[PDB]
Amino acid sequence: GDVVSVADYGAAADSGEDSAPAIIKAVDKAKELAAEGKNVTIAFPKGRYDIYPDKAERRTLYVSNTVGTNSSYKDKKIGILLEDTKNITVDGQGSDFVFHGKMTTFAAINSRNVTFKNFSVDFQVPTVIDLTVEKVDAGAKTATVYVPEEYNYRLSGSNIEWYSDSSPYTGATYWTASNALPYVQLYDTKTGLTVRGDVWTNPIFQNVTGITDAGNHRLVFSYSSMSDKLANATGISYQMRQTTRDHPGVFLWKDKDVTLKGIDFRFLHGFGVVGQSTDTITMDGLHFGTGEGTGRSTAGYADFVQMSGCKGVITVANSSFSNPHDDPINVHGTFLQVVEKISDTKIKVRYMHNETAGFPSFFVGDQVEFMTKGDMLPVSDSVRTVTAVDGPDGQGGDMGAGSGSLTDIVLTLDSAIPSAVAVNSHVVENITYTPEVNIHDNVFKETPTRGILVTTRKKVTIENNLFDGMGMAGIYISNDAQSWYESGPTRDVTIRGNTFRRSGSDAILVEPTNPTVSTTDTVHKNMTIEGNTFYVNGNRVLNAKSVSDLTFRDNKIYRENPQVSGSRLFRLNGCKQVVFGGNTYDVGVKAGIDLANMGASEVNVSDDSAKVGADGLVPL
Ligand SMILES: OC[C@H]1O[C@H](O)[C@H](O)[C@@H](O)[C@H]1O
Repeated sequence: GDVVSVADYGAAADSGEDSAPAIIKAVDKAKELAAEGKNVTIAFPKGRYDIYPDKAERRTLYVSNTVGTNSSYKDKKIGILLEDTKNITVDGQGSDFVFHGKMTTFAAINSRNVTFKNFSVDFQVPTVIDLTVEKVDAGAKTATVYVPEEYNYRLSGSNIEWYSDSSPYTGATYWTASNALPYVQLYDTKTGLTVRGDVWTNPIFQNVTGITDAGNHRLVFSYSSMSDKLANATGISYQMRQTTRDHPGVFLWKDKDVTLKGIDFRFLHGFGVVGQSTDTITMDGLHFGTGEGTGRSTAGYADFVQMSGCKGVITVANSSFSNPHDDPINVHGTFLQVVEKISDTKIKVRYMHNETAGFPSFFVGDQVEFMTKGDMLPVSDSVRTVTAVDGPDGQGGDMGAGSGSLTDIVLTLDSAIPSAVAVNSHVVENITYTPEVNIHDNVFKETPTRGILVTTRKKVTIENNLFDGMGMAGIYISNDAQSWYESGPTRDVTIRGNTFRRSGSDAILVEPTNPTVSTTDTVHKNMTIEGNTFYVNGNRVLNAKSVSDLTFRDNKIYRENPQVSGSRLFRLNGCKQVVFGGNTYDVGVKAGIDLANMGASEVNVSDDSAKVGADGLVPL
């Protein structure tokens, strides 16, 4: 069909003009034709574009894993919004979008078959101030601080003030701030490794007797004392930020068959790409991170890809992540916990985490399973259909009769509930919103947190990925109704092809948060782990916890660096039907296995040179 262009409504490529009123005009046009039946392709004549929040769309939104029922941060601000429509494909043709203030960069709601392709995303003054410490001198107690061009500032002797550009409609400034920001993170520009440190103490901002400008973007900080940290500080990018997920980066809440291709995510404000209930998602050729031509150290405010409680097939292909303030991909759901039995067919359940609430997670016709929090094992034959939902609607409204608070939902099940269910004792899980997952040919580098996180009972493939500098657990498969309340239990996890290296901690770490371990029945069933090359410096390759019919074959392990401590490569807590079979353990590695709440009658190293309980240190 037809191809509408932003050019005709006021989008002037390379103008520094609010292109957001024009966008909102063109998206209306785009809906009219689509609703006639067409296949609109909103196109952006190539070049820069400025998008300010002033006249952007304002929507009330409770999003997963942001700020839950906070009333300050309810009404968000999308810049490119595809609400209730179909068959639209937004093509920036390689343009560089640059947003302003604090806003959601683009969203899609109540849509089916829309696509975003081929453009850049950045912010004019980033909301995460990354200062590098270039030199320091312990003598007269001074320091040097590189602050990139992107950040605007103004000094008043002992104190420093940061601010943003102004609002072209009011002449007013979008965010002001001072000295140390609440939370801070560290990436070593030289050694290239993200060693986080006490995120509440920023040694740049301690006893600062006076700040002077050395020109050329530098800064000379005077000091009273100067502790161990501030001295060794040479070459560390202290990435200052705040810990309020006030906006999602991208929002995709109730969509069907979206695609995100070829978007350079140079910076997002607020969070990452929140998908929150969506039948299928596909994410090719994305690049999260900045470049070395830039002086920026983080393209993440926190997460990058969040897929809270989605369906169909979540796909991440041919992409790339570098230095976030949270994980790259975390696919999951959310456990709500039963806080009342209104009938043998009617229950009230509650959003038990403060950062996740507000939106509805159950839809009439859906299917819920029940779960005992103790072992995090599912109640036998508890699976049920939902017949009426009385909750919030995620826009601050009512669904059905209502629930009376954004933290509670009221469900009615097709048949009476299994009798074992008890208030505050069992959590409930929406099993219909369970995404199959395919994560292939991506690269993740220098993250401080984990690499991937996937917790779903549909098929799970993680094939031919490169993990380098994973500062924590390379891959983490949790499932947890203790603290975080992120569902759920996995059932088909295959982890082929990948290459791990320079891991700071474990590589693969399955670890439900069940406080009662069970040695008769296990939380996760079925898992295969093969084709993989691993590079270790005396670390755990696998760290199971309540897995069954687990397999660790065909892999290869080498000592990273060209008698001893350093963990045995394998640790298993409460597992069944494990097998090992045909691996390649380098000389010097501790090719052994630690059991725990578990007996060696459950391991099959008959076809393998791993040792159950011994170091098994490989010789020449
Ligand atoms: O479980 C780790 C934790 O990591 C981040 O903080 C996310 O925001 C949470 O939703 C959770 O995924």
